[PDB]
Amino acid sequence: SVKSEYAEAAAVGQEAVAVFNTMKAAFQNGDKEAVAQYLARLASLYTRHEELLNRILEKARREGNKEAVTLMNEFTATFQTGKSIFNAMVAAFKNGDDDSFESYLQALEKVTAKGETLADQIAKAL
Repeated sequence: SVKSEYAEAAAVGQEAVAVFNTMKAAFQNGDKEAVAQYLARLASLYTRHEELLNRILEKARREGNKEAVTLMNEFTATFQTGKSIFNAMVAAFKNGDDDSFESYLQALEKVTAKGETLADQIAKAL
């Protein structure tokens, strides 16, 4: 089964949600020095999670588990959307563009919330 690997990856996703939430508070309360620290931490988490998730997908394929593959592909689509928005948010922050940063923040909050729910549905199904 992929349960061990799924839980390992889910803990990384849980950290990304918590870090995102604190980063939002820092940005909207004017602590931009702190925002940069949280963006760097999120870059690590997105990198770690991407690689673990792709390995779970590949393991579900090696195990011949159609149900698992389907669910992990669905999670991947939402996960990779977030990673792309995150990359654009980092670029906006580098350029001092608060308007773009806030738009990307709102988009990422909704994508991460949807992924969080999806991750719950996957945990119940494995």
